[PDB]
Amino acid sequence: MTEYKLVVVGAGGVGKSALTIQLIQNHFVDEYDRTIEDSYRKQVVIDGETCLLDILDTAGQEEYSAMRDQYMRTGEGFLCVFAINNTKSFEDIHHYREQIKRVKDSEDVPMVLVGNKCDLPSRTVDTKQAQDLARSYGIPFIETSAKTRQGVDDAFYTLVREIRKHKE
Ligand SMILES: Nc1nc2c(ncn2[C@@H]2O[C@H](COP(=O)(O)OP(=O)(O)NP(=O)(O)O)[C@@H](O)[C@H]2O)c(=O)[nH]1
Ligand SMILES: [Mg+2]
Repeated sequence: MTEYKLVVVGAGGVGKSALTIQLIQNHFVDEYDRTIEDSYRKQVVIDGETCLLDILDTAGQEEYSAMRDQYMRTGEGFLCVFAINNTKSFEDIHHYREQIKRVKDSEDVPMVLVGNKCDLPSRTVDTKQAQDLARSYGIPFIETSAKTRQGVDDAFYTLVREIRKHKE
């Protein structure tokens, strides 16, 4: 039974924690408190093969880098998350992708681009613009909402498929 170490990266506030909790625990966190755990695990079936998802939820604050850059070497696939109502977080995708390629020392790292908060009306990042950037990187692009769970399973499952394709 194969285990996949998935790393969720992105700027502060894009919903890295909310996506991980919605996937693992099936509820949306917002106003109320929550217990910190960082490491989340789940058994899933993807394309008829049962596997274990080991998800690392990193912090967006760049002053805390001993938690994110340390585990960039251990991660097998990366969820690069921006929020569709946060132009700066979309711009920052380039910075996270370069940091990953530097640590992994590879041009073909399993990655999925994720535009979160697609339930909100205040969009400032066009879908076609993010599709164009993902095409430039050669990676899938998935729009998600941790609030409604739209696209959440697809984003993490697509990353696993990228990892499986890379391991051939
Ligand atoms: N409307 C909406 N709000 C969302 C969505 N995902 C997250 N949020 C909200 O956005 C805020 C930040 O979410 P959070 O998961 O803490 O973001 P983060 O990327 O883990 N932040 P950090 O980098 O500081 O750890 C919260 O108020 C959360 O409820 C979404 O899909 N839709
Ligand atoms: Mg968080």
